[PDB]
Amino acid sequence: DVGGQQIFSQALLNANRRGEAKTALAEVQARHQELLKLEKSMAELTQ
Amino acid sequence: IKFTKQSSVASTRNTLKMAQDAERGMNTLGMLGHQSEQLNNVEGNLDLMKV
Repeated sequence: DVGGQQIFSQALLNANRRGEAKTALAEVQARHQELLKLEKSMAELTQ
Repeated sequence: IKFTKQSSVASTRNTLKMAQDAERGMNTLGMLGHQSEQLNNVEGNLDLMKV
């Protein structure tokens, strides 16, 4: 035969992407602790 | 992760609210300026009484 075959295609993500808890967005934990510290200090200052 | 970010948003909102509340210190400066003008008057009356 000839020109008797078509083809589909699939896709893989990036390795650098890896997980979802990869800091800069997941380290919002540590940052939240910073923000809570900020909030406590501001509460005192406003008082 | 989403929950922590939401908590961070709420925290920064409250911090901003309180900071604005703190700023509304200016009423204290206004009052201190008023009391300063009064004390300037007290000083003038005292000087006159010395004479």
